[PDB]
Amino acid sequence: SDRIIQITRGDSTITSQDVANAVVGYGVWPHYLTPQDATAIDKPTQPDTSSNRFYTLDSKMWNSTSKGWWWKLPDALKDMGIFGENMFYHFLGRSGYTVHVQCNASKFHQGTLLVVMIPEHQLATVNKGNVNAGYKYTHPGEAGREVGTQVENEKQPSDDNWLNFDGTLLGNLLIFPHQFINLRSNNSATLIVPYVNAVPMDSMVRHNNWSLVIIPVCQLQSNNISNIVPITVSISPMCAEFSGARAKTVVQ
Amino acid sequence: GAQVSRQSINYFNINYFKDAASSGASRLD
Amino acid sequence: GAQVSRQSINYFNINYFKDAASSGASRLD
Amino acid sequence: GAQVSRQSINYFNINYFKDAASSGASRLD
Amino acid sequence: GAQVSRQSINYFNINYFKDAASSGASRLD
Amino acid sequence: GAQVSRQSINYFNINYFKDAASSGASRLD
Amino acid sequence: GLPVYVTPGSGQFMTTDDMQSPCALPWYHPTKEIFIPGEVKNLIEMCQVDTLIPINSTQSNIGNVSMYTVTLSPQTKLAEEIFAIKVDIASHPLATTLIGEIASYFTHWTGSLRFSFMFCGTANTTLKVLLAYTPPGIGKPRSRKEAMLGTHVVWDVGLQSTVSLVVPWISASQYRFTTPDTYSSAGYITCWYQTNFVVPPNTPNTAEMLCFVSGCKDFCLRMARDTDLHKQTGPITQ
Amino acid sequence: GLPVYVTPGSGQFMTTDDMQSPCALPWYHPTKEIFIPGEVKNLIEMCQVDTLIPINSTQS
Amino acid sequence: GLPVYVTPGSGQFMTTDDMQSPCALPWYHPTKEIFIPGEVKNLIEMCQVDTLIPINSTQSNIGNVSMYTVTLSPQTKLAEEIFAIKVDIASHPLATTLIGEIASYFTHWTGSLRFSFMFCGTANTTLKVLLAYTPPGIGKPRSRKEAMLGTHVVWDVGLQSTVSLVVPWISASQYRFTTPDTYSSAGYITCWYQTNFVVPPNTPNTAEMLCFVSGCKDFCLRMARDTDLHKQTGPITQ
Amino acid sequence: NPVERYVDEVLNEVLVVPNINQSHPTTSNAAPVLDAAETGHTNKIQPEDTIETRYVQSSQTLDEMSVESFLGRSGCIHESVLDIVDNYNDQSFTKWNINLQEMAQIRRKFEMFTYARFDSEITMVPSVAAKDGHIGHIVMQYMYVPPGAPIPTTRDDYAWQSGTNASVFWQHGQPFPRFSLPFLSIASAYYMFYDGYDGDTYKSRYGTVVTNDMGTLCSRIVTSEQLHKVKVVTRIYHKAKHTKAWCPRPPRAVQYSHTHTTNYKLSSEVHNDVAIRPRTNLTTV
Amino acid sequence: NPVERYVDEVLNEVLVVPNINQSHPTTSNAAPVLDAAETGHTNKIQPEDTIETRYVQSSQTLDEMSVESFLGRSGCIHESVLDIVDNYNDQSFTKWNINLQEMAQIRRKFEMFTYARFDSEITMVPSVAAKDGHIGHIVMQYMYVPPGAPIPTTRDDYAWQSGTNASVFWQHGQPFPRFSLPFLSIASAYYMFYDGYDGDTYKSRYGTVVTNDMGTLCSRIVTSEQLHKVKVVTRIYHKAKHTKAWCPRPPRAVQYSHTHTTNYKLSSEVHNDVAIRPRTNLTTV
Amino acid sequence: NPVERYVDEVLNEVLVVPNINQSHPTTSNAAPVLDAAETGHTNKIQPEDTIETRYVQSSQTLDEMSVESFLGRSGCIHESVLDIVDNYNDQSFTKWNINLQEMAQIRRKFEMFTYARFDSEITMVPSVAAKDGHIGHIVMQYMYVPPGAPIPTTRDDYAWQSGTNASVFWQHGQPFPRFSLPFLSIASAYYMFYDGYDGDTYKSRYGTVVTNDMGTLCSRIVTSEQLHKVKVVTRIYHKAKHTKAWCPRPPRAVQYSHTHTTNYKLSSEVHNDVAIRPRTNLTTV
Ligand SMILES: Cc1cc(CCCOc2c(C)cc(-c3noc(C(F)(F)F)n3)cc2C)on1
Ligand SMILES: Cc1cc(CCCOc2c(C)cc(-c3noc(C(F)(F)F)n3)cc2C)on1
Ligand SMILES: Cc1cc(CCCOc2c(C)cc(-c3noc(C(F)(F)F)n3)cc2C)on1
Repeated sequence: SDRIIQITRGDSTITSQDVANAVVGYGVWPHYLTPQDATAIDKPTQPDTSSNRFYTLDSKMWNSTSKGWWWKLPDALKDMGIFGENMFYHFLGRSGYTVHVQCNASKFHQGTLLVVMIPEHQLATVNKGNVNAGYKYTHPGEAGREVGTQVENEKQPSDDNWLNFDGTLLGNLLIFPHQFINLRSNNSATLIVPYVNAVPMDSMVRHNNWSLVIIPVCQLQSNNISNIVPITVSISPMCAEFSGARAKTVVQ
Repeated sequence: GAQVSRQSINYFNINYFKDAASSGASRLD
Repeated sequence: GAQVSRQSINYFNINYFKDAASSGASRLD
Repeated sequence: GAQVSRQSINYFNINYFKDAASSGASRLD
Repeated sequence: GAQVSRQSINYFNINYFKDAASSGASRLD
Repeated sequence: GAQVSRQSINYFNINYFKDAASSGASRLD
Repeated sequence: GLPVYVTPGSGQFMTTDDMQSPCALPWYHPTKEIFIPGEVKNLIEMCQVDTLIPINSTQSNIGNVSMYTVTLSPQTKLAEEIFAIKVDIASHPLATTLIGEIASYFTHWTGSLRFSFMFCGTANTTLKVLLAYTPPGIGKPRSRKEAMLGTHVVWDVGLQSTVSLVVPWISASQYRFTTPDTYSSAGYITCWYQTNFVVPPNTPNTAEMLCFVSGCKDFCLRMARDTDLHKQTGPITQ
Repeated sequence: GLPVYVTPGSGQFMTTDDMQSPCALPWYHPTKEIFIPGEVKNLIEMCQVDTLIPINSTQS
Repeated sequence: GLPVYVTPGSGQFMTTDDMQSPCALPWYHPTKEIFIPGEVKNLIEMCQVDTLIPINSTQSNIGNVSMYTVTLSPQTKLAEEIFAIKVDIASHPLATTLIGEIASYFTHWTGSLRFSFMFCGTANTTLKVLLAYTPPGIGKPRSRKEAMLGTHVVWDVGLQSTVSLVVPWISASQYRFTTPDTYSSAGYITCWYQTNFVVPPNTPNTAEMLCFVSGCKDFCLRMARDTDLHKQTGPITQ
Repeated sequence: NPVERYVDEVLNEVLVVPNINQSHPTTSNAAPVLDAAETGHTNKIQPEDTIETRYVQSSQTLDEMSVESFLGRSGCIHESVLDIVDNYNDQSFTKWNINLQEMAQIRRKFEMFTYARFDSEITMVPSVAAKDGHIGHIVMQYMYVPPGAPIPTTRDDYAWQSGTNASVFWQHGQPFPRFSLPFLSIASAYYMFYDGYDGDTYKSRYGTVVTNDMGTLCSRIVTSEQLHKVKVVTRIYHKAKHTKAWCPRPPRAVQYSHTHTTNYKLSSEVHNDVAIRPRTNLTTV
Repeated sequence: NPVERYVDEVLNEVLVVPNINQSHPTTSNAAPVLDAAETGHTNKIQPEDTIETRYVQSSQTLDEMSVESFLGRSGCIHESVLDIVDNYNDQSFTKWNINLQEMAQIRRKFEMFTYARFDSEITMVPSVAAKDGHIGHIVMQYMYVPPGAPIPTTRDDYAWQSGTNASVFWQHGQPFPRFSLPFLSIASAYYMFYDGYDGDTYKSRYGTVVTNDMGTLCSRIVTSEQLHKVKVVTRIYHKAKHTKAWCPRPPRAVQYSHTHTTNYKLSSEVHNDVAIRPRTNLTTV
Repeated sequence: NPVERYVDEVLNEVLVVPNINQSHPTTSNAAPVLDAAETGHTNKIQPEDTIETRYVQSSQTLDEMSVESFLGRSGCIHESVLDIVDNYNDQSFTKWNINLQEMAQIRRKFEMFTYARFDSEITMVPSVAAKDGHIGHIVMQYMYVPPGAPIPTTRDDYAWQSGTNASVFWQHGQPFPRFSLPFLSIASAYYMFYDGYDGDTYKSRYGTVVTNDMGTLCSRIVTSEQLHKVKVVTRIYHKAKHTKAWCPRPPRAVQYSHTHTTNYKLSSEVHNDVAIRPRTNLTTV
């Protein structure tokens, strides 16, 4: 059946009985760093099944007024088991991911989520001159950011979903790896992305490679509104490898 | 690049730019 | 120095300086 | 285009324009 | 006068003046 | 016209004008 | 030396010339190239990807995600009109789409366009819609009957949520101008109700539809130019 | 570089010269040529067609 | 003559161009070249030779040979810190070393660095020291425990007076800037007491250590530039 | 026959678009027009699948849409001003922190990709305005000071010797100066966007300013003080050569505010900030 | 022997005219001199058929009468004026809607054909008139703005960056600028005449204005304001290269009035409007 | 395949750096990290010997670090001034005793070697400052007077005839003059340093002044006296070509004082005379 999926990573298996295929970002499957592209000379540590497994983030509630949610990777996985430990004990890290967004309702509900994975999503600030988004704002952790809620501190990034929080139009986000969760068709989205960067490995603490953006383009409607319809995200690193070991970095 | 021809009176018929619009007047007939 | 080619319509594809950055626009495909 | 000749002391006798009136002084005899 | 070489990608390595001091930067190694 | 010579390090020894007085300094010995 | 004749044009600076020039950093060796996923070699690769049309971009909607959705609902009159837009790749509701933005960097366009629509009602909502393309030389159609005489697709909503209508290249000339210029104005896309929007009891009485656009295998752009979809009215500072 | 001698005429603009010049629209590909009846290649083709002489062209 | 098109750049003088030019002394024959020992063909040959780091360059020491020595002695607390410096090739205590001076004529650097230390106590003085390299993305270590979690060498002083610690190239990018620029800041080298400095009776209770630095087989510099380690503030006269 | 390759280059027919084939009426249960946009893939239907097409021989070519062509045109990236008003020593020289972010036209094109690797061709257009009537003999010096090298602080600073930096001297009345630069990054590609910082604290810098340090362009009027004052404006043009670009992205929709940041301004009526024009209603073409 | 082809090009003997052969007295009932002009065909009689000719070896050639030769000469098509009178910001730039209809000389030659397809060579002749005594350092920018691109409205408009448009910068004292343009139409040939409209109502436009939109040529003095005022006149010359022409037509007999239209003026005594000179009578040579 | 040699020159990959190979944990009594600096040899340990390395394929090249590259860039070596103040005959000519010691930037690079043998490329940048408003027609003469030849003492000295010396005449408005000079020493290499004298008494000269006599550069404004005064400054740039260098040495740490001597000035607080920056203490990074 073209509408079922079982994804096994490490000791975790995820299933869905109403999928819309899977997307492999830019058509490249995650793979380890080769000696021709490598640059940092020490031998990498590859946790394998202990880090390359599904980690489920905190659930979010989708209601008729939701404006969107975003998470940044690898930041969202910073307090997640062995993968999280490895990103702080090492200067460099490299990894691909399998992102599985889950949201089920019923055959009498309607709504649509645009699920996108953006490489280098450099956020903008609005009407604040040359002051850029502050570190702690773009590093929310597994809780991500719920668009349209935050108390206006100065280095707070843009919260304009129609302008992709960066000065470009929402309708064009489809140029990045993405899927839609249209409630009448599917109840999950699966995106598998490779490591994308201009250097072979990078700081997992100062640089976020991908951003997961979920925007409800079609409002959630039904005639049973008291039933909460959550959205859950499960992310699994793939081919994670780290280099340049030392003491554990403590942030903020 | 150009079309060298031989008989010996070579006619190096050069075209200095990479666009067809750049060359001079056309041959007749 | 450059890549002379023959068929006769030679394409003397010259590169006048000793650095790769110095040449003109790249070939496509 | 021009008349290359050989013996080796080549005499590349070039005519740069496409009209006969454009060339320099004529050969004698 | 200069050193034409072939493989076809000729490297006409010209030296325009008659003194060794006149040429450009030296080859390495 | 000029005297191309080969060994490969060609010495294209060009004389650009049609008078002997026009060429540069003479070869010695 | 070699007698030369300096030709007109010598010494000028044409921004589109293709010459060679000495390198300011001799002997410098660039960083080795690593493999990065996602390489683009031709902009046509971007014109072939669907992007949403801000079709409902009325003034009260601009600045909202609702400028991207068209609302459908149970009708009381038959064969009603749903939407109507010009088909010109760089014309207005579709100028800001990705293909419209890229087309705006070129003066001419040719080829067929692919419009897709995704229904977002419940799985229990049904609907049949007629999507039509009206070639030029006539006004936009005023009724479903007038519209269906042109190129069209009757879309039946069901398990597959999306349908595609191809606007074939039907033109006098091999290319058309990308900018709004009558002579090379390509026609219209209109949408009408073929039957109705039916739902069972206890189901939302309205639903949205998303509209996408991209180019077919024959799509092509020509003559690069600067865009009028973006400007700079003051210095961009540090 | 190659020693050159700039000749008289250099830099001038003769309306009937025949030189090459850089193209302002690089990479541009012209519309394919279709067949159109009536092609003329030499003005002699027009001199060989009869036309009426306004022989009685008095002022009235 | 041959029609030519003078290109932009013609007539300019680029200090790094590579052209030929007529010789002012024609027919001149240079003095025959004799063999002279010590020929250098590439500056890498100089980067591979050890030179002393003015590691103890405090203000009271600059202008003395003591700016080159670190003092060791019997400790009363365990695991004490001996020294700490940045590892960046052109950063401060090591900017004036030979490799640091040459690196200062280039904009980028890459490769591994070799730090050596020679103990200069008596032949009856013992000591074990931990030399550590802390990769970036963290602050300098505050304790021997924190430091030993990074790359390190435990040096036991004995018949061979010198030890070497290699700072491997561990970077995100293939190169780094030679000038003090955070993003491409390479980490730190710290030294701690592994055991203690023990001596028998009637032996000096303090001893010096010399520190050297050079580049490994993979060391490489790129993009020539002028140095900021030397200046001219007035005319140099006869 | 590479020569055949050369002929295609001359006519710009390297990349041809495919032909439209003849199609016929069909009645089947394979419905190409039907699909699911949820998959994240574009429906692959072509005109032959929906209408009945004739056979047409496509002549169009995609050469001009190549990334090399799109980014390979000189655009202004900076306008340098040396305006002599009342102090030659202070006004005859200046400096600029190099970047491709100050001019919207070219910045926007490059920013349609996430990473781009290319060599650069820089052309300079200097113009001397005779404020008092004479320009004399103007000679300019443009010096590239890579990060770390000493920056001149006076018109006679020793740094103008240019012992190792690259300088271009231009003399008024000679062709516009031009030179090439190789790909300069310490990484494999230039970052058009960078979701990262240079530290992990609330005061760390965010964005491309962390990665795109290119150095400074120092320039001065080499000629010494002249009686008549001049205002020399040098416009710098940049063109990318031998280009590669990765991960395409949405074009900038609102005006740029500052360099190295995606920050923008938004007014009270937002439709004025974007190129989207308000439609009267869904059915008004 | 193409080389033989080259020799013919050099001597301009590619197209030779035929020889006159010897003919003799004849008496027959085949009368070549007789025919019927009603057929729409020209009688094909030659001199040998009417008189007794000798044998003559024709050396004449038709190379110069080729369409390539007839349309292949640069003619002025526009004279652009930037006259600084009292406001540099307003007078140092201008624009022109491109066309080959403003100068009678070349317009008339092209209009001897209905359709013509050709590449263009544009040469510019700028001349700076020193109205107050000095010209300073004049640098000009000529930018081609294809239809749709933004047109500059001030001398510092962002459109002058020329991020994608083609601009030619010329510096006073350097050779005249020149560049080539490929055949630019969206059709297969340029329309010299067009019996059509852009609509089907009484207000639709008629003529070549419907089909010949070529864009705008925007130009400005790049140099900033100088004390002395100058008047810069740039004359644009056009020449057709690689030409093809179809369906020849009658030459324009009366003066042109406006661009893109065949409209003309007629006075009270019409013989003054045409080149026809009044004959005294049928028998006065 | 020398052609292969040429390709390496174009890409600057003539001298490649070696790869890092994979290494493993070891336990032996061969301790590479241990050695004796007393020997005067650098320990030859590589990263594979101390840590466990992965296999990395090095792409770096050393071409740019070659002696040819390091010394092969034009740097200013002199700034000649002909300032017309009140006497044309006395101020329109001057002379300079040639040397590469007056400009710190290039002097320091050459002085990183003890001996160096090279050919020279000299480029001159003249700039005429119009002190009164006009420059007229400036023509300059730069004459190389080898040691022994007669030095001009007036602007019309017979020595300006240049019957045998080399002179370069430059005309204002033409490209910058440039010429090459072969290796000029009477020895096999130039002395960058010389621990010797020209005699054995307390008054003998010490240093490179004994060995580096290069002659004089005499220059003059060829044009005769003009009404308006000009100040002509000619900057001389030097670049080494076909270079060889021997016995490398420590770089100059303090400022230069005079030509041909290693003499230096030292202030009361010496840390200001060297580039060494005072550390707070041994443990403050
Ligand atoms: C991203 C990204 C890509 C680039 C490369 C930009 C090229 O930038 C320049 C420019 C525009 C001018 C100079 C320059 N201008 O003049 C001189 C010289 F002539 F003085 F060398 N160098 C140097 C660089 C690196 O910068 N940021
Ligand atoms: C019919 C018919 C045929 C043609 C082609 C005319 C060529 O016209 C021009 C001219 C005359 C000048 C420019 C032009 N002048 O300057 C510049 C640039 F240098 F700024 F590019 N482009 C561009 C075109 C298309 O126009 N109508
Ligand atoms: C050590 C060492 C190495 C060198 C060679 C320096 C080259 O010096 C010059 C310079 C800089 C200029 C001229 C010179 N300037 O102008 C002229 C001419 F054009 F008049 F010939 N010659 C001649 C020499 C030998 O000098 N000392």
